[PDB]
Amino acid sequence: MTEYKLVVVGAVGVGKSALTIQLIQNHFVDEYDPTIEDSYRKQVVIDGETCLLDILDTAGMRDQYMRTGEGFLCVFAINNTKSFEDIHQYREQIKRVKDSDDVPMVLVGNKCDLAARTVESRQAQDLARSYGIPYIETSAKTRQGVEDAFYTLVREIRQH
Ligand SMILES: Nc1nc2c(ncn2[C@@H]2O[C@H](COP(=O)(O)OP(=O)(O)NP(=O)(O)O)[C@@H](O)[C@H]2O)c(=O)[nH]1
Ligand SMILES: [Ca+2]
Ligand SMILES: [Mg+2]
Ligand SMILES: [Mg+2]
Ligand SMILES: [Mg+2]
Repeated sequence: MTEYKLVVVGAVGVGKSALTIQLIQNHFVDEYDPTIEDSYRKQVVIDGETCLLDILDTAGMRDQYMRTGEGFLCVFAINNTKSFEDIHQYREQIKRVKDSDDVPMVLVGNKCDLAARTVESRQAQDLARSYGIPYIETSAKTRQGVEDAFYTLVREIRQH
């Protein structure tokens, strides 16, 4: 069937792994185990299309793995201002590995269940707008926005 290769990138501890594991395995990872490079594959129906999702969960080396990616979830945490500022460097890395200024991407503000917010929605909306991509908030803990974020990325890949 149709295969979509997604890559999740972003600063250490923003919740890349928890998001991917919530989507794929339907539980929340409470502990912190730094990732080297993990991949997940799951058959899912997205907008009536049966497809194979391959998701590369990267470390916050990353270059070669990222090269095959068709779309990128650029994740920061809403209680981590520095992770948000880092998004610029992640986007540049993506532009380099894909050798393109037109790569499917979705900006993700994770940990939206937490209250120590230092990145306001409008600030992230603005960044996403500058890149010409959607901004979506998520919580790997409550599941809020998780399916939306990943499926939106699939929908962005289909637009390119
Ligand atoms: N409350 C809350 N905690 C979260 C959320 N997502 C991740 N966390 C917590 O934040 C920590 C780091 O998450 P993790 O998924 O390991 O982050 P990472 O971005 O994959 N880290 P790395 O870059 O090292 O691989 C964990 O303790 C996890 O439970 C979220 O949406 N809400
Ligand atoms: Ca758990
Ligand atoms: Mg991880
Ligand atoms: Mg290059
Ligand atoms: Mg502020």
